[PDB]
This record gives sequence, C-alpha cells and structure tokens, in this order.
Amino acid sequence: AFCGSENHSAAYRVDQGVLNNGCFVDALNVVPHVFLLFITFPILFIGWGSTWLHFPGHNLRWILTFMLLFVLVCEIAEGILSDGVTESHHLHLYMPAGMAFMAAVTSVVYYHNIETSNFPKLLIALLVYWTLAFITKTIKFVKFLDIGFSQLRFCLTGLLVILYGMLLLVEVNVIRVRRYIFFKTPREVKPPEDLQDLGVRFLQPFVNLLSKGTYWWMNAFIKTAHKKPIDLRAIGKLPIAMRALTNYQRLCEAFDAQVGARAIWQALSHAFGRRLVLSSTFRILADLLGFAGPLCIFGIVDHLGKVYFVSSQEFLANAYVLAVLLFLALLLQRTFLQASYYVAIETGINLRGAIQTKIYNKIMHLSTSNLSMGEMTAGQICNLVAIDTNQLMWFFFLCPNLWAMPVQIIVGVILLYYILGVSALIGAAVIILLAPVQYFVATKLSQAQRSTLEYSNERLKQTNEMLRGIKLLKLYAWENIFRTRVETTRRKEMTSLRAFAIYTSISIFMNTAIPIAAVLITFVGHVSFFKEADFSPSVAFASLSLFHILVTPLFLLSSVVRSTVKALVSVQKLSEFLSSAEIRDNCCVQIMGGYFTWTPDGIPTLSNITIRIPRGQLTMIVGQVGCGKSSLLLAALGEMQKVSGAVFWSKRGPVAYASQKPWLLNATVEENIIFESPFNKQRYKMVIEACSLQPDIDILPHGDQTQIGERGINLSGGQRQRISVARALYQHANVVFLDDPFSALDIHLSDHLMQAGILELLRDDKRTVVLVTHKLQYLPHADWIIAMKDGTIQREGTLKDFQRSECQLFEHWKTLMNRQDQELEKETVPWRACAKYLSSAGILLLSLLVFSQLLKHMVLVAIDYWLAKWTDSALQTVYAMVFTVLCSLGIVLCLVTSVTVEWTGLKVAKRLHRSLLNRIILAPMRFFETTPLGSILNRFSSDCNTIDQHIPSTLECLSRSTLLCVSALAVISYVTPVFLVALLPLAIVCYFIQKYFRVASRDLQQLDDTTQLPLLSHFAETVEGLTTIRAFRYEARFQQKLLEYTDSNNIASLFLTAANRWLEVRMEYIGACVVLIAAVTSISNSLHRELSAGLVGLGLTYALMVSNYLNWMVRNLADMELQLGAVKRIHGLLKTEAESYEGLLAPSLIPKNWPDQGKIQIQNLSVRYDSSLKPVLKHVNALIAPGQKIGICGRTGSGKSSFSLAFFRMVDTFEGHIIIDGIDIAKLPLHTLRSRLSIILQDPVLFSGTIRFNLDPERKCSDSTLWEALEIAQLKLVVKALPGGLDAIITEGGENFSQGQRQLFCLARAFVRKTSIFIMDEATASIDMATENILQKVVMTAFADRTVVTIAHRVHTILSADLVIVLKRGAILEFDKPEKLLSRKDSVFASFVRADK
Ligand SMILES: Nc1ncnc2c1ncn2[C@@H]1O[C@H](COP(=O)(O)OP(=O)(O)OP(=O)(O)O)[C@@H](O)[C@H]1O
Ligand SMILES: Nc1ncnc2c1ncn2[C@@H]1O[C@H](COP(=O)(O)OP(=O)(O)O)[C@@H](O)[C@H]1O
Ligand SMILES: [Mg+2]
Ligand SMILES: [Mg+2]
Repeated sequence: AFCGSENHSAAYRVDQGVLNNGCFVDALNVVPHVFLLFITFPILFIGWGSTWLHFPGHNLRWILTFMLLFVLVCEIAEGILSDGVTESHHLHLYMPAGMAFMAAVTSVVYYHNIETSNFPKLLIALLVYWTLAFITKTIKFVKFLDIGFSQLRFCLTGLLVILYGMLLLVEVNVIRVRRYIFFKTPREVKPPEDLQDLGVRFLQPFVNLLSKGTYWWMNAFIKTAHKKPIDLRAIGKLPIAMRALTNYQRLCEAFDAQVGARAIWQALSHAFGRRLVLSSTFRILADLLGFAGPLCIFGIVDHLGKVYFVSSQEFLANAYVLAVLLFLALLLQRTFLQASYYVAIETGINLRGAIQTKIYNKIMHLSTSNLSMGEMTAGQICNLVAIDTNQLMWFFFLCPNLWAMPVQIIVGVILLYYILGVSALIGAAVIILLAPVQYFVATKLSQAQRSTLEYSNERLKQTNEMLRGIKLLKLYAWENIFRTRVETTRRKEMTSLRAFAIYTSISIFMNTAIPIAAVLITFVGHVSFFKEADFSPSVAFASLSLFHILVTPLFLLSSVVRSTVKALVSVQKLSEFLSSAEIRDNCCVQIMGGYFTWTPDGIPTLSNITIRIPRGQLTMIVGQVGCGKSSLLLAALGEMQKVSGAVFWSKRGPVAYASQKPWLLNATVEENIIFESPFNKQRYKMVIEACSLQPDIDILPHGDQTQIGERGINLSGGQRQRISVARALYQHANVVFLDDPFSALDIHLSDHLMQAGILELLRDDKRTVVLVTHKLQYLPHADWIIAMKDGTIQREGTLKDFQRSECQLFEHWKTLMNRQDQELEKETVPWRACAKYLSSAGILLLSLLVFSQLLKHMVLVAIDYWLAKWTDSALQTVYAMVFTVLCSLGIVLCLVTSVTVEWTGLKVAKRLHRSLLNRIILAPMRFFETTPLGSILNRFSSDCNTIDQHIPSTLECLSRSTLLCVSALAVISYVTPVFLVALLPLAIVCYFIQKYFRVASRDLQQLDDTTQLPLLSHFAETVEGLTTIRAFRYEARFQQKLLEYTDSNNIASLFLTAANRWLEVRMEYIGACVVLIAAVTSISNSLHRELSAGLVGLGLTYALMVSNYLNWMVRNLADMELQLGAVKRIHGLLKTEAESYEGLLAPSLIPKNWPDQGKIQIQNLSVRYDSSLKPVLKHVNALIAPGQKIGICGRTGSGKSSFSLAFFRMVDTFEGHIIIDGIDIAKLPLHTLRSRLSIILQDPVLFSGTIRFNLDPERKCSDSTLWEALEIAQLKLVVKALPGGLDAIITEGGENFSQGQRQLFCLARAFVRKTSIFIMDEATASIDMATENILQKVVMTAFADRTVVTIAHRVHTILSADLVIVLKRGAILEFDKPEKLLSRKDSVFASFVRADK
C-alpha cells in the first residue's frame, strides 16, 4: 500500500500544500521514468524489434550511468531498510527508486541503440528525460530542507540531483556538436577514419565502455570457433594505431626529439608513456577498490557482535547492505584489474612491433664485418629478436604493477592504522624490512641473471655450430669431444642457475614469510602490550584480511624483480647492437686508387685497385686463393669500408649478385629463383633450361613448389648453387656479379651453364657479366680479364694485353691447363609430458614436494581457524602461546616448500638437457638430413630456456594458488554448509565456461605460434643473405615483407590477449558471485542461528581469498598447459634413433694399428640412404693395393660421395663386403672405424675457435706437427702472417677467411692425422688450378705410402693416379690404369679429359 497503511489521514491527505507534502513527491518522481519507459519501448518495438560511430561524451555518459545505477541501488536499499523500522510495507520508499532503476537501464540501452545507428534526432526524448526528472529531484531536494547530511535519503537525492544534472549537461553536449535539433549546421562527424572498412575485426577501441570492460565483443568470437576454426583472414587486420609502421614512427620521433642505454628508456617513456600511465591508474583504482573488502569485513563482523528515515551511520552498520556493497566493489575492482592488464599488454605488443622494425632497419644498414670478422653472429641477432625483445615486452606487462605496488602498501598501512591502531606500526616496519631485502637479492639476481644469459648464449653458439657441422663430427669421431665442450658450458650455466635458484627461493620465502611474521608480531604484539586496545573479531579479521591483501602484490613481486633484471640487460644488448658499425665512358665500375678494408683498424685487404669493367661484356676475375676476388666484388657493392680512392658507377643501381656461398630463401624452388620479380614463364624456362635444373626439379617431391631452404628439404651441394645462379639470370639487372659458380658443378654442367647462360642468355641480352672463376679454360671467352695478386690487381685487359705485356702469368696460364702446344686467344664467336616432468624429478623429491605443500596450507588454515577460537574467547594467554607455534610452523613449512620447488625445477632441467644432448649426438645422419635444423636448435634454445626459468615459477604459483583456492573452499563450506548447495550449480558453470573457452583458446594459441615462426625465419634469412639482398636493392621490399609479418603476428597476439581477458573477467565475476553468496549465507546464518561471529569473519576472509585466487588458479593452469608442450617436444626428440655404435667384433681382435696397409677389397657393395630408396651404388667391385692412389671420376649424381661415405657407414649398406686388412668393416665399432680413416668433404665445415682448435679439438698432437701439416696445405705463409700466428681466431663458420682458405684449413685439419687411408671427396674444388697443382705434388709426395682415394673435380688432376674408377649412374663403368683408359680414345675417361683441355 502506498504512503503507508496505518490510516492516520496525513500521508493520503494534502491540506497545507500539495507540494509541501512529505509524501506524493515519491508519487511524483515516477511518471518521468514511466514516460521514458512507455515512449522508449515502442522505439525498441518499431526500430529494433526486428561502421558504428560514438557520440561525444560517451565515456562520461557511461560512467555517470554506472554511478546513477549505484546510487539508485543504494536508494532502493535505503527504502527497504527504512521500511523495516515501520510496522507495515510503505510502498513509497522502494518503488520510486526501483522504477528509476528499471528506467535507467532502459535509457542506457536506448542511448546505445541510438549511437550504434546514428539517429541523433531520436535523442530528443533523452533531451527531456534528464530535465524534468532532475527537476522532480530538485523539488524533492529543496522540500527536504525542513533533515540535512544526517539523514541518508537527503544525501541520496542530492547525489541523484547531481547525477541527473551531469547527465543533462552531457546531453546538451551532443546537440551543440552533432546538431540534430534547433540548429542550422548539422556538423556530422566522420566515421572513425574508415577503420571498419579496412577489414578490422578487433573492435576493442571501437566499442562502448561496457564492452570495453567486459570484452563483450569477444563473446561472439568464442561462439564461432565451435563451428569453423579460427584462421588468419578471420581475425582480420590491425587498427590504424596498432600497426608496426605507425608504432615505429612514434619510436623514431622520440629518438629525434632528444638528439646510449638511457636514450632508449627516454625514447620508450616518451612514445609509450601515457598508455602505461593509464594502465597504472587503472591498477591504482583497482587497488583502492580492493581496500573496501576488508572495511566491509570490519563492518559486518562489527554488526554481528551487537520520522521514518534511516541515518547514514545506521545504513553502513547493516550487514546485508555491506555485503552487497562489497559485492559491487569487487565487481568493479575485478574489471578495473583486467582493464589495467589489457592496456599494459597492448602497450607491450606495440613496443614489440616498434622495436622489431627498428632492429630490422638496423639490419638493412648493418656492415657485414660485424658478423664475419668479430663481434656478433647471426644466432645472436635472431636471439635478440626472439628472446631479448620478448623479455623487454614482458617487462612492460609488469611495469604498472611496479608503479602501483607502493601506493597499495601505503594505503594498506594507513587503513591498518585506522582499523587496528598503533600496533599496525608493529606490522608496518616489518613490511618495510621487506623493502631493501627484496632489493638486496635483486642485486644478487643482477649478478646471476647477468651470468646465465652470458653462458647460455655461448652455449647457443657451441650447440649450433655443432649441429650445422654434425656430419663432419660424425666423420672424424669428434662428436664426444664436442659434446663434452657443450657439456662444460652447460655445467657452467647450471652453476649460475643454482646461484639464481637459491636466491629466488629465498626471495619467495621472504615474500611469503614476511606477511605471516607481520601477522604474528602484530597479533601477539597487540594483546601483550595494549590489552585495552579493543580486541574483537571485527578488528582481528579485518586486519588479517588487510595483511592478506598486502600479500597479493607479494605474490607477484618476486616475478617482477625476476623479470626487470632480464630487461635491463635486454636494452643493454639492444643499445650495443643499434650503435654498431654501418655501411655508407662505356664502363660500369671505374674504381681508381681505392684502398678497401674489412677490419676498420688494420691493414687494407685490397690495395690500390684501379680497375674498369666494360658494359655489356663478360669480364673475368682470376687469381689465387686469398688474392682479393670476392673482396673486389664486395668493394664495388659498397660492403667494404673505403679508405681512399673513388668508385664510379654507370648511385649504384641493382646488380645480380650470386655469392661464393649460395643463399636460399625459406620458400619454394620457384619463389627463390624468381626472387620477388615478375614471373615470366618463357624467361623462367630459359633460365632453368640453361642451368640444367629441370632433371633435378623433376626428382623433387612437388616439382617447382617444394619448400627448399633451412626449414625444408635439404638440397645437394650443386643444386643450391645452380638455384642461386639461376636467381641472378632472372633480373634485367644489367650487371651480373657471378662469384665463383663452378665450384660444385662438374664439367658437363659447367660447360652448359657457360654456353647457355653466361654466353647466350647474357650475351644476346646485353647484360654486363663479371665472372669470378678458377676454370681458366673459359679464359678465351672473356673480354676483360682481371688478374689479382695479394689484394692488388696485377694486370687487366684482354688476352693480347696479357700475352704481350705480362707474358709470365700468360705462360703460367698456358702451362696450367697443359695447353703449351696451342695458343690462348679470344674466341671469334593430462599429457605424458607432465609425468615425464614428474618422473625426471624423483620420488624422494616429489613426495617432499607434495606432502610439504599440503602441510603448509593445512597449517595456514589452522592459523586462521585459530583467532576464531581466540577472538570468540575475547568476549587466556594460552590462546597466544599456541598461535606462535602455529605461525612458526607456517614459516618452517614455507622455507621447505620454497626450496623444494626450486630444487625440483633445477634437478629436472639438469636431467632434461643432458638426456637430450646425449641422444641427439647418437642419432643417425638420416635424422639430421630429413628433419630441419631449426626445430632441433629451437628445442635447445627456447624449450631449454622455458624449462629451467619458467616452469619452476609457474609450478610454484600454480601450486600455491590452487591450494589456497582449495583450502579456501573447504572453510567457507565448513562455516556455512548451505554454501555447498550453492557450490554445485555454479562451480560446474566454471567448468562450463572453461571447456567452452578452450576450443577458442587452443585455436588462438596456434596463431601466436604459426605466425611467429615465419617472422623469426625471415629475421634469420635476412642476415645470411644480407650482401645478396643489399646488392639487388631489395631493402625496401624486404622491410615491407617484415612489416607484413609483424602485423600478422601482432594481431594474433592481440586476439589471444583479448580472449584471455574475456575468460579472466568472467572467472573473476564468478568469484565476486562466490563472495556475495558466502557473505549472505554467513550473515543470515549468524543472525538466525548462532555462528559465533568469528566464523563469519573467517568465512568472509576466505571468500575474499577465493575471489583473489580463482583467476590465478585458472591462469596458472593454462600457463602450465602451455609450458608443458616444451617438455612434450623435448620428450619427442628424446625418443629418436641410435646409430648402433657397438660392433659385432671385440676390440681385442682389432689390432692397435688397424689400417696398417690400406688394402680395401670391395665385393658386390650396394648402398642406399634409406630403406625406401633406390640403390645409389650397385654391384661395385674394386680391389685396392696397399699403397695405390685410386682416383674416382664421373658425372654429378653417379654416386661419388656415396662411394666416399660407404667406408664410414654413413650410408645404409645392405649388401656387399668392404674388407680392409682382412677385417670386415661392418663388424667394427663406429668410433674405431671413423677415427682411423680420414675424409675431406667438398664443403668447408670450419668451427669457431682458434687455428689450433680447428686442426685438433683434442689438443693431443704437438705444435710442430700442426705446421708440417700446414706447410703441405699451402697455408704456412698465410697463417704465419696472421697476428696470432697459431691460435688465431676463426669466427663462426670460418667467415674470417675466404672460401679457398676455408677449404685449405679443412685440408690441413685432415692432414694432422697419421692414418693410412685417405679419401678426398672433391677436395680441390674451391682451390685454384695453380695452388691445386702445387698441393697435389706436395700431398702425393708426403703421403707417398698411404692409400689415397681421390674424387676428382677436374679430371686433369687425376691422370697421375695408379688406377682410375669411372662411375656412371651407380656401378663402376671403367676400372683400369689412366694411360690404358686414355689409349682407348672412345672411353668415358678420354671423353672426360677432352672437355677440360
Ligand atoms: N668476410 C671477411 N671478413 C674478414 N676478412 C676476410 C673476409 N673475407 C676475406 N677476408 C680476408 O681477406 C683476404 C681476401 O679474401 P677474399 O674475400 O678475396 O676471398 P677470395 O680470395 O675472393 O676467395 P677465393 O679464395 O675463393 O678467391 C683473405 O686473406 C681473408 O683473410
Ligand atoms: N642425403 C641424401 N638423402 C637421399 N638421397 C641422397 C642423399 N645424398 C645423395 N643422395 C642421392 O644419391 C645420388 C648420388 O649422390 P652423391 O654421391 O652425393 O652425388 P655425387 O656422386 O654427384 O656426389 C643422388 O642422385 C642423390 O639423389
Ligand atoms: Mg673467393
Ligand atoms: Mg660429391
């Protein structure tokens, strides 16, 4: 009944005034709301009962609408509470506020449906609705001036006046800007820069404020992952402010706006400063809203111990009112927290997208003398993209936590002083004792985290250069030596990881033990000294919850201080890399007087080279090894540092460079032959037909579209060089720089690539060809022969200019191809990985881990179940004598948990890298050939980085959070068992989100992985072929190709971020509902039944614990499920094969001098590479004398290298005997066989280190035998002219020297062994003819008694052999003396030596 039912004839009657009545204004302020409702719901019926742009004042109108909803929800509560004093139900108290609550939601729904459709004239209803109701609240505010500031409804209607007037001022802030009524200029603003037309599906900035906090736009994206899975071009593009190009520009303006390692920090606080400020303000607001939970736990438990308006003191002294106020505080704190998290993470993603483009822009100007001679490697650069940029991004996720922790500590100490008293100071300085100690171990971490990222980096050198040369380590039996070399660095890294793990264990122990020591010294330091300071369950379970909420930042301070040390050395390495070295009449190039140098401080490698290159004519650069050929090619491009002289051109213009070491993309065969050029089919066919690449293309599995490169099918040695040559013949570049292309090709391919190609594709089409070559038989075909000697050019000009003026190098050319009886002239033309993590820990450590974390939280509950038996006894010192022995059992059961977590996380990571390193070495070469090296290196680089450094923290956070959430649901179901009835229809709802989330999580997790991999692959392939890219002038195109990758990675990271925040805000809303339920069923159980009021505070404290640690349990469970995939991949690699190193023969029967007379008898041998392939050799029979010098010649693909590898059992021999010295070769251990036979591969496989290390990694032979085995490799004068002499530094891959001196260094490496069987698999390929003719005469005199099997590149060097093998497609075609083979004149050997004269 309205206006009461007591029948006093005073509220129904209006005599002295119809407006002066105490009632009837409650009857008057409803018809504005029913006016709005009954004219708004027709518009919802006729308009919406069947490229969006926000109106201005959007965030202010939504914030004022939420404040209006909160004040109306308080006014309904004031009406219901003020009715309870009366005898009956006075309807005029709760109905006029309830109708306004029903109409305000309708008003904000109406405003959103108007703004999303751009119907601004339809706001005229909202023009008037915020006037008259405001007017109807104004009279109700001024007729209440009879009751001021001591009655609650006075302040409530004053707030209603202020909110309605503010909404009216925002409403008139729409007509005056987007004019719809009473104006002549309808200033229609544009849609948001057409960001809905470009195909952006992110929609997070272009959403209303309710969908920005609850991520409601994401709720449609989870529902459509169940039907069709999420792919790229379904998450759309990026918005115009989150692109890497526009995030890179604001990084550059910050760098230019200030003209070191602090310049980046001032450049990151200027570009991305206000966004971190905004996220820190969201974190601060969530902190201040978190400091209203314990105030409600104070007020509720303080209530349980003890004119129709209700005073404002007796409103905040109610219990259900404080419960719903705590619920509405948690509901807004939990969304301010996610609003902080999203802004911080999107700022980190924009930072990553900016600094990756800055690193690439440094790469495109990077001098290659940094990579080659000295400082950095390619793996170091791809590490500072993959690891260092990710660490700097992960710092930006926690920088608002670092900025908003001390304000939480300060407000907690002030509120603790207000609640408990000066005894809070007893619990304050102890927390202040946590301030330098968490700094102190920080300094210790700044040692250890600066050491591990040193040592592991060196390990990622020594692993990688092992794997990329693993075949040579499996051919010299050096694999155990290199495995011990990596194990030493791994041991020195595990020492630093122990020193880091001990200090982060004591940091975790400090962060978890300083709160409980504070609780102990505060609660016993209260009842001992100040026994009259009002000890009560209210103040006890308020200050205990404040101590708990001062331990929620300490849940993350250890991870914050762990992550801010890895991001200072990150920006230190980034500043070290960004300020490194950089580059700056019918003739193409006309160098004159130019001294060029590789090292900036040293002798110039080229000296006074005054050359000229004719246009459209083939010019040849010939000379010895180390003579300046590739350096002269790289001085015209500008890669070498110019000291003096001039370099003219035609700016340069693009050339077609094909380097001495071929460089392949991670793309198909077609896509790195055309190389970002227009595809012309006829020119492509003429290119691959002149290169004779078509029969090698047909054997490939997909033909023209098979993914070759590093992360794909491993090609041969000549196929990749022919592809890299074929790239250069497809450019219209008009000047071709063909560095030595005949290294891996044989005679029949080289004579076809020289006739068609260099003489027919580039001499018909008048393109300048500059051909570095060692094949002097093509010296007739040149128009300008350049001849170098020790860097300086010796002579240039035609063959007439060389036979008339030089006449000594000319005769030296003529006696090199034995053409003395001729003339040189120009031609007139859970999972199992979790058990693997738990079985590699050991049962003694695992039972000490499980049964000491269930024992800590069974103690921590008894620490909080006591003080509920104590403070109920406060309404006597034996309660405090057993509280110290429980608080000391929460420290000594904390230290053991924090040490066994890190002990487990270290003992697993030691056991999981040694067991992987010992198994990768034992794997057969077929495993290294098929599977890409990028995967095997990523299991050593990233997964062995997340196992030791991320899982022992994630496991600790997961175990602590899930045990707090389990032990917190077991005591709010003990004090209120009715909560169990309310647990079942909600907790399974948690399951019914998580399953419903997971098919959109595990989908979107696989776009943050399969889009980061091409980004890292592009960063790896832009460094290996940097000189090739900068010579084609494809720097801008490759920068655009970077931007198109990092944008697609950034959008896939942003969608995963938004999905995570969607799930987390839903889980925290369920947690807030848990707090509301467990507060209501504790209050209503203590007011009716007798819950003794301490159990109510206990249940309230642990309900707040559920709200805090439900989301951390969910997040750490998802993070453990993500990080266990690394253990799964390592366990996948750990179950690989073995090469069967044991032999069928006991080592007592193999003599000490095993191949004492190399007497290799081969009978019916046939090899294969894998059991599904054709036999490479077939029925080969050969008998070799104990001192013969057999040579092997044949075409490419005949099986020459398979014959060479058949002695070392690197090919699957399935039929046939190889018997040496009467002892079979299959019944032999592999480390006995391979360490007593030598082989020189065609490719140089030099490792980084020193000359003495590369010649022998064991340091077993003397120093003088490293010189006799260097004098015969034609390198004594080169090594003796080095600064170090011996022990001079060879850098990674051997790039410090040439590709001729590299092959000479591998030849000298094989000559230090005193074995009696030698195999030379085309060793003299990169070496010139003069040095080869010297080297053969020194080798076949010093090794005058050793059996040498020489796979001959140029078959004119093999005529001095005793016997000659001619392979032709498998089986041996000819096997006789070379004179008897040449006497036939129709034999294949006489055919082979005919094409080389
Ligand atoms: N990338 C490099 N960084 C530093 N020094 C180099 C590099 N390349 C070569 N050198 C030095 O410069 C000298 C000239 O080598 P160059 O670059 O001319 O190779 P090259 O002689 O053309 O190769 P080849 O022996 O196949 O002809 C060598 O003695 C070597 O020590
Ligand atoms: N690692 C490998 N895996 C599979 N097949 C191979 C491998 N190496 C060589 N082959 C095959 O063996 C044949 C001859 O190989 P090889 O002896 O290396 O060539 P060449 O005699 O020209 O040096 C080739 O046709 C090639 O297809
Ligand atoms: Mg060279
Ligand atoms: Mg070969």
